[PDB]
Amino acid sequence: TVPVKLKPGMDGPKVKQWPLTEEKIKALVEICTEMEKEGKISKIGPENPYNTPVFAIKTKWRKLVDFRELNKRTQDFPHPAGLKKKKSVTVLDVGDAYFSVPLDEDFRKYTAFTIPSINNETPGIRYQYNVLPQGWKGSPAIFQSSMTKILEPFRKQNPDIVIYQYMDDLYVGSDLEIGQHRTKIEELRQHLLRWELHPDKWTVQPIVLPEKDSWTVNDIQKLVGKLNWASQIYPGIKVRQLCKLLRGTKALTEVIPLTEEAELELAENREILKEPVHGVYYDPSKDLIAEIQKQGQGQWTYQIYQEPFKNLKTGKYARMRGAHTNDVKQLTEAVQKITTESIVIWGKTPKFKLPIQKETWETWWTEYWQATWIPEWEFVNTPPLVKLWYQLEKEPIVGA
Amino acid sequence: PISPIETVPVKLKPGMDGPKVKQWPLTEEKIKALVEICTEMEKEGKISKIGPENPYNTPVFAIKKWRKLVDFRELNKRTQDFWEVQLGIPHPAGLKKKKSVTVLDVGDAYFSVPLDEDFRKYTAFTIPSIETPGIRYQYNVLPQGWKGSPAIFQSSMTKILEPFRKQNPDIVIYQYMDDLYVGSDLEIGQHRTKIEELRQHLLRWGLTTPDKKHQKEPPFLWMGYELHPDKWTVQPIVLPEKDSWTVNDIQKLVGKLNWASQIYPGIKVRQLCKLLRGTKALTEVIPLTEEAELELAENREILKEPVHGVYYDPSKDLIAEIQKQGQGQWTYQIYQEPFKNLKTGKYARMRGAHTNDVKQLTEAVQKITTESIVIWGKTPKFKLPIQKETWETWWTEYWQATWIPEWEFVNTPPLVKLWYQLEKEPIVGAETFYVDGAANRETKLGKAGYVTNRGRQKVVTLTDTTNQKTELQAIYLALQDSGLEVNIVTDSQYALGIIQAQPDQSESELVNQIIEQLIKKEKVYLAWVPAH
Ligand SMILES: Cc1cc(S(N)(O)O)ccc1NC(=O)COc1ccc(Cl)cc1C(=O)c1cc(F)cc(C(F)(F)F)c1
Repeated sequence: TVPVKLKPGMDGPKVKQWPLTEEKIKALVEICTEMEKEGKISKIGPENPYNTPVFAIKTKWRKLVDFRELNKRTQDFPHPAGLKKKKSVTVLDVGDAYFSVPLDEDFRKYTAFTIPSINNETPGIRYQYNVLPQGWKGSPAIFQSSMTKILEPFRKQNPDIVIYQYMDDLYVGSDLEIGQHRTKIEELRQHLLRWELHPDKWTVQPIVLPEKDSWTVNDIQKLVGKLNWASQIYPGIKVRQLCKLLRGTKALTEVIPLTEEAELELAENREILKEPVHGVYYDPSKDLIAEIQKQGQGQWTYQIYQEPFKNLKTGKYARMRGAHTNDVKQLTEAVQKITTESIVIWGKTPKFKLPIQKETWETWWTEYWQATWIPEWEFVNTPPLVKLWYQLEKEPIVGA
Repeated sequence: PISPIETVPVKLKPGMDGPKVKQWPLTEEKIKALVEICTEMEKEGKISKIGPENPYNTPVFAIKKWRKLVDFRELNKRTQDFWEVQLGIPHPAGLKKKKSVTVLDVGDAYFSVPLDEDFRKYTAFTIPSIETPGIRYQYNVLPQGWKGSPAIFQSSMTKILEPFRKQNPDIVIYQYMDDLYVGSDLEIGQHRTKIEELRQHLLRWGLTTPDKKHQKEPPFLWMGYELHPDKWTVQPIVLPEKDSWTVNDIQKLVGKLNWASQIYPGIKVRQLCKLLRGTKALTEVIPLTEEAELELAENREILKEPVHGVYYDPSKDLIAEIQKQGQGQWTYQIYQEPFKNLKTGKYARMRGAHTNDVKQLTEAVQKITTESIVIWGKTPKFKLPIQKETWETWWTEYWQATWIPEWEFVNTPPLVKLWYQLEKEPIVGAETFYVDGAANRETKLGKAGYVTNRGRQKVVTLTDTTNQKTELQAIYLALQDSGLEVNIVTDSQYALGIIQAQPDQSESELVNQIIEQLIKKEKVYLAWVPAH
């Protein structure tokens, strides 16, 4: 085993365990008992004061440990810009790879975790890891020389295919037809078993301003309000001639004929919005930020950026079948889709700004989480205009 | 007797050293008593007579024959942290009903666990003299009052209970402090047999379990509750009768009364709380008002009600019903079969900056959901006083992600509804008020007003006002002066928020006035436009 330490001055994580359902508690007890037998984890005493949240996801349960805090405190240790171009990418879970590998004896205590007991009738069951844990920053790192070796053949065999590893995941990207792609995948799984994304389609959609036979005072008002705000992204947008038609105290419903100047102003504005603002580039030294807005009725808008109004990417996400009555389901789903793209594109997860109340999210998100990784998030209050603005984003002619 | 169990490796906080606290001098009367108690503990193997080698020391005292007291406050300051000794305490509503339950006191008197030999030196203490050298000692077992004892004690009991547990799956043992609660659905004679097998098992590990004189029996005192075999009740709540009440008395009383509103229905403390206004001292005597006397009087009567509940039956449904007792106040009861409550509750009125009733309803649902998972590891099926159409209409449009687990409608007034719903589009044939307000934020002098498309107009002069208040006041005036349908244009940023959230309660008296107005209109369209 290789010595791993915490960042200088960093002490271990002491994150409290959230309550779990009897269903999940039973599941973990069974998983962990089997793991103990195989020597992957061991029970610990009260002298180990550390702790990391744990839970179960998904038709059998999988154990998922929330190592975000530990990953942050773990000492530090490349991205293939080609992955994003590939026609199709398949994601694979290679976390089991780590169990074989032992974890430095001195670092184990920091992996301490607790299985809670219903109604606090009994003390929780404490364990720590003996081997590389799935979900820890250091695992993919330590098991790297081992991962290249097993990948070299498949890689060198197929120099056309790019393979990128993130945490417990493996993103395999190529250009073959859908069938020839899935075939190459198993050839790899088999190769591994012995030890559906499409980036070229993710097009950045433009903002489209409304067009009307006749405009009303209100029509212009709402329009001018949005353009004004948008003036923060595009400085060339003007609302002068539009605001002039808004002179007076007309009925919100009165029709206003447009002057030729307002017509041109509206045309120059449409042209400016024809393309993403110039000069936006990704900066590795900076954090990625993903903001989401609830547009309503299953629709969601998001923007990925590092500097306000300098989007690296924006988009829409429509709720998936069987998620109608569940806002929390739709949001976690969206968060996972956006995080995934982020990894595919930059090889790192973005920090999220979620339009949800802390208590609401922390109570139910694990119920629909399906990734091995967990991003960072903060809870926010959506500004009305930001929502009204991205709601204007362009959509397919008929669909896709 | 000490237990033949492995020691837990203990350490002192980062770099800190053992305590060196001067021994508080005692009287010959107290020294003799200590010398005795300590010779008794020395023979039992609990403490060791030690030399001057030890540079550490903890003060020993004498309280009450006499009882010895070692002040480890300092050792505890220098002792490493441990895993929070099971912090959340059990609620009677989560206890599964069992045919028999027996309590086993594994307290320190009956339970002695060895101390990490490496650490024993930091526990050193000294029995004073009548000037001359005093008698030095150190603990060989977990000291009563030391930081790690509760945790190490609990961890040890767990190791020891592992075998028994695997062998008797029909039996359940709950751990809480010095007590073990053992229950089962076995025949009473078989249950008693297993208890005895367990006692004999603890005896084997150095745990002299109880005396027939120290055995606890039903009902059980569980933090304000009385646990009977088939149900639970609550220990009587006593409201002292006096002719002289001080601030402190009233506060204490309010305290005890707020707890009672959880279990008892109808408890009120408004008039008792009024008595606290402008109080200058805790000892200050506040004469009870007429209403306070009546309230207190009616509460004394509500507490004479036999409020009882039942135990958990995992083979039955878990149901939670909610009522709105008043604006921001929510009451609830969780049961499995009608009228037999496992638990009841009330959530103090939340004074948000601005929100609505449907939102407050989800927050109640979420708090109950969290409580349930802790207590029962399951979430209840909800019975909420809100229609499925009202929920659909609200949640689907709201700017914030929100949700309610599986629920159904129960028509039990008052019902939660949307007090108003801003129009989606401008209203045709309705006056259009262009409102605006401004004020010098320094002089706090401002004016508010509007100009409608129909020629109507107004401006009000306001002193001691903010810009926000004038803008909102502008809106308010437009709401007052308009008909039942009105379009209102404003460049107020806070108004933009109202269009988004459409609150029905807030912190501002002004916003509140506006809401009352919004509610009263048959149709209202709010349009925001940038200023200038
Ligand atoms: C109170 C009682 C008496 C009898 S008996 N032996 O007929 O007198 C049988 C069942 C019960 N109780 C039940 O059915 C449900 O309760 C229980 C169900 C199972 C177990 Cl193991 C204990 C209890 C308790 O009554 C109890 C009492 C306490 F003070 C503290 C605690 C604990 F710390 F764990 F929270 C539990």
